[PDB]
Amino acid sequence: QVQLQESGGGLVQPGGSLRLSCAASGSIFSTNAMGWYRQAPGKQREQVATITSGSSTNYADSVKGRFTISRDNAKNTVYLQMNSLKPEDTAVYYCNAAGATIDLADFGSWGQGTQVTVSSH
Amino acid sequence: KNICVCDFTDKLNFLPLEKTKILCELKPQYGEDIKIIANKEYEINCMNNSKVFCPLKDTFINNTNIKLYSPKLHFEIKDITHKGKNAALYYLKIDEEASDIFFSCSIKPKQVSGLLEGEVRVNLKKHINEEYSIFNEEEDVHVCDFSKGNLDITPSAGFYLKNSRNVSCIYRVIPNKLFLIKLPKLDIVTEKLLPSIVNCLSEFSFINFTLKHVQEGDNYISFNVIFGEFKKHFNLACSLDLSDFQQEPCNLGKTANITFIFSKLE
Ligand SMILES: *[C@@H]1O[C@H](CO)[C@@H](O[C@@H]2O[C@H](CO)[C@@H](O)[C@H](O)[C@H]2NC(C)=O)[C@H](O)[C@H]1NC(C)=O
Ligand SMILES: *[C@@H]1O[C@H](CO)[C@@H](O[C@@H]2O[C@H](CO)[C@@H](O)[C@H](O)[C@H]2NC(C)=O)[C@H](O)[C@H]1NC(C)=O
Ligand SMILES: *[C@@H]1O[C@H](CO)[C@@H](O)[C@H](O)[C@H]1NC(C)=O
Ligand SMILES: *[C@@H]1O[C@H](CO)[C@@H](O)[C@H](O)[C@H]1NC(C)=O
Repeated sequence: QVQLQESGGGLVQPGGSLRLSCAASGSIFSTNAMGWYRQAPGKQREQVATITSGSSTNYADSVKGRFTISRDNAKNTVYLQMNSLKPEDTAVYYCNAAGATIDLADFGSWGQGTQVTVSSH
Repeated sequence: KNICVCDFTDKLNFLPLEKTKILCELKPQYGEDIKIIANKEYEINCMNNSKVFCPLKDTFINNTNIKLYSPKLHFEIKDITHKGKNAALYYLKIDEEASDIFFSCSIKPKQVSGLLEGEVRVNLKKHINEEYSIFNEEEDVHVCDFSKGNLDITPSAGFYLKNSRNVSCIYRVIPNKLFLIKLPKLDIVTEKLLPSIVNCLSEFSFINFTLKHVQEGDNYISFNVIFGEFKKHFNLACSLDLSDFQQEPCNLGKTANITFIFSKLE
């Protein structure tokens, strides 16, 4: 069973920066593509960024140039560096497997996620 | 019975960046049953609406009932509550005598622009293709059974590649004992397979055999052969080929290979 644990969220001012971390266990991490996901109230969960086992990245159009996804194979961790944050980026952020074809055994039950709130007040 | 589970509940709930397939492959063996679970709101095409491989035409048939190709399978489709959600349960029970089949199920969430799909692939097929003959103590006979079980050569919809339709039974010849070759109850068995075993056994003049009876049972045809005493070592291989025998709409048979070991050693 794949276990996922996100951290690093919090309250940030518009235009500020934040770095999310996700520890994944239960699978052979270095052979899997990984991704960051987010869900705001009343919106569907969306895949925001993906990174292949070979570190090829892809991003949602709304975060291109502002978010950077990276991975540390030695620690089985995925990272999401978020600069120039906008209120529309407010959501609970989750990480999980990604890729064009995913073994169901590699797609873990969703972790608790980490809340990101972008507001002035 | 053990149960193989593909649980997609709350795992097809995102909009991906590119087309994404989440795949659950099942290779049920030891009489195992299968459960497929997904959120009720997902669009599911499974078992009574599956994609089935058709060996005879070497294609896949879409939107079809798996019972058309493996008639002894039975399944039920229920609404259940699972992980706090309203979910659908597809419960397939695989009896011991169910014939081989290769089918897939699709699970598509809505409003993802078709970019996310779940898929189950069920490959039911034999995995032991070589056995020794089995002694029936009550009948006092050694049997090579190609009419059912692992060495079944009956036409089926099993996903076998062209070079993988051989099954093998090994009979260590016991002098003066009756030996039974059990075959499917088909006209082709006596028309062509019986000439095959006769020509195989009679090819070498020094092999002593007697064909006793060609017998029709309730669900098999048997060739009854008695081998007499022998002295020298010899290995004889006979092929009873139904790998090209067709049966509409999708079934193809297998090739039964019998290895007769004549040995007074060990
Ligand atoms: C496959 O079987 C399922 C279950 O019997 C069918 O789903 C039913 O569909 C009818 C109308 O289409 C509904 O009124 C029932 O409530 C459904 N049952 C369940 C348990 O959801 C489904 O239509 C069948 N598919 C095909 C292609 O025959
Ligand atoms: C499957 O069995 C067939 C027997 O029907 C094999 O074909 C025979 O191979 C032997 C050599 O091992 C030849 O002497 C025969 O002439 C062949 N017979 C026919 C009808 O072709 C075949 O090689 C087997 N396939 C595999 C992959 O083992
Ligand atoms: C079945 O589905 C496949 C792939 O979705 C498609 O190529 C084919 O045309 C469909 N119809 C038949 C009869 O195979
Ligand atoms: C085998 O031996 C028996 C006698 O024991 C004989 O009747 C039979 O014809 C023999 N079979 C062959 C093939 O020579």
